[PDB]
Amino acid sequence: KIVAYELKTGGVLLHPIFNPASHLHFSIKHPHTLSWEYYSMFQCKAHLVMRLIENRISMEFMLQVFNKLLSLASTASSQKFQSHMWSQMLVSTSGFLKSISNVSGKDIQPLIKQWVDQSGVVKFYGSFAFNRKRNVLELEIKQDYTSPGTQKYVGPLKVTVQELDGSFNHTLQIEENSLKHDIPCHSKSRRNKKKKIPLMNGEEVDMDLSAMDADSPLLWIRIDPDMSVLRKVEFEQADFMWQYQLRYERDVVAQQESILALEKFPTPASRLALTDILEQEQCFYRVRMSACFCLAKIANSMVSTWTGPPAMKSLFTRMFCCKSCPNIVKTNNFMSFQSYFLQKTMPVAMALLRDVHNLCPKEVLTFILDLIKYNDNRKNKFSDNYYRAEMID
Amino acid sequence: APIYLHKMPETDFLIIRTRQGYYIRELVDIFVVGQQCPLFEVPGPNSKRANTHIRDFLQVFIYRLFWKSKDRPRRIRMEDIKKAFPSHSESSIRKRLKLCADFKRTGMDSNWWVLKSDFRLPTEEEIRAMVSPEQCCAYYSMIAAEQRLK
Amino acid sequence: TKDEEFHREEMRKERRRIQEQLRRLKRNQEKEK
DNA sequence: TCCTCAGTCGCGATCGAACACTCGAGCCGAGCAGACGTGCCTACG
DNA sequence: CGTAGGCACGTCTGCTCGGCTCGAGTGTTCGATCGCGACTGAGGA
Repeated sequence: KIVAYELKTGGVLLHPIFNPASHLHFSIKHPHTLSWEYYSMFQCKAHLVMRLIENRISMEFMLQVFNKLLSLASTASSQKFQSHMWSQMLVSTSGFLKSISNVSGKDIQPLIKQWVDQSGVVKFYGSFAFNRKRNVLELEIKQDYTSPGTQKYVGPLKVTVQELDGSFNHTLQIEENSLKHDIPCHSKSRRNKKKKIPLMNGEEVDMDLSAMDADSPLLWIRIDPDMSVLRKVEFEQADFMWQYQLRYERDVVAQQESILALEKFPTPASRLALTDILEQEQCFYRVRMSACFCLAKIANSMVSTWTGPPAMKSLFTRMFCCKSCPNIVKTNNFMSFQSYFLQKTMPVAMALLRDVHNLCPKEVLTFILDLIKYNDNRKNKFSDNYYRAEMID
Repeated sequence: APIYLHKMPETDFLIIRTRQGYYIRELVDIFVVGQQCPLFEVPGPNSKRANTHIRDFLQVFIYRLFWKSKDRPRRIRMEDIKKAFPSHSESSIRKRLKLCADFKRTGMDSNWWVLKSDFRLPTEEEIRAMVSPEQCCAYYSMIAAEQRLK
Repeated sequence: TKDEEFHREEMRKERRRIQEQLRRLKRNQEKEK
């Protein structure tokens, strides 16, 4: 939301100094002259910058800062002196930074100078190349700092590389003149023997390594995984790396960004990846709800190649319909709250299917109308208004 | 490491001497520390981690000498670094100064290593992220054990 | 060790070598000009 | 008199885990030739 | 008499070569089970 708004119009400036922001058509000196979208993005950027301050100075020290502010205010709140002490209930920026420096011993003045006083987000364009001879991974990260909303980042940058030997984090120092970052790569001895490949968490899984390159061990790369800067990343992986990142990652933002990047690769391996995500309980439900729409877009792009039925129809009849009647939907029992959301989002994406003539097929429209006719809600303890409203959608 | 609280002897006091005079405290609590269970790996001699720590320590010292410099083009002297690290060959010190500095022979700043104008000197938290104090303790343990074995 | 080790004198010899080389270089410069 | 039948021993048989050997990538020190300067000393006006 | 053109060190520059570590890659050994035929007591014809 904030990178869309700041690249759209100028930027949000937390803590201006009194104009400080002249790129935008109102004055930021008073709350009653702000646009309402600017007020909303102001609150949004403020809580993300506080998450960044928690990233630099750990969460228990952050809660100690907040407790110190509240405790000064509550010793202030019981005095009777007319504001000799009632102004300890008012916080400022300098007092907040001083309380942070009191509890932690680190000051955050570079982070405050970059993300508060400066009003911009950063844009990262990354591309890699694997050097087989020296066994290194040559990243190439360049910033677009000449757009109207952007600024230049010179700090450190975390990158997480999943190779066959596991998941390794690397810190890169991205100075102004930097372009190529050579990080080292590990072995490929988990392709010699079939062993399980260890993940970002402690677990390990069986991966189908037939799509991987023979010479490179690395399975996927993520630039800034923890969202530790206010950034927009445009990484150029290979399509099998996006499919491996969709399947076997233990991070929902990486699964979402792989869904978002698989729309450019309409190959049938990506259709298999999104269909395996859709069938998979123990995936987070908002990833499967995105995979519905991604599968609809991919299915629209590979018409005159699609083999069987329309997308997600057989999957809908496998998950939510009767075993004896495929075209009759099961009676509504909405007590699971994840297959309820997936059931009410799957025909909405299924209706975006189009034939070679650019008209929605009469197999999906008939399916949606049979979902509407055979709807029986006399048996669940929950209402049907959102599911029926999504059927109209 | 497991520690065990013992009371102090009744005769022993603690004298803190400085340049100005002697100062006396009593002590009442003294722990006995058992066999340590190490959580940090001491590097070996001529290891890759050993040479990496030596290079990073020299680089951190050079950056902090550049931060301490009051001259508007930040400039340091080589024999300050040669006083700090006298066992180092000067080729290694010049390797650390090659990037981030240049030698001025003539004119102003002569016989000084001025900081390059395009080089951004790292901030305090980056210099702290370069070398950790526990790595310095592991290096000191390695070189002390090197001396005792030698 | 000293039996297998077969120096301020060597440093002086190196200084003499550098002086000779510099004189030869100056002679080369004179020949060129 | 039988009459096969259930539980277990010895040996080949392959398999996973570890261990020894190789080979190159990369860094570090020494060494050497030389330049870029300061001081220290002579033929010409 | 003055006055500008040649000799020693100091510190840095740059290239070459040899040595050391360290991890990837590949081949070799050895216990750990799996299966087969057989041993050997055992309750019913």
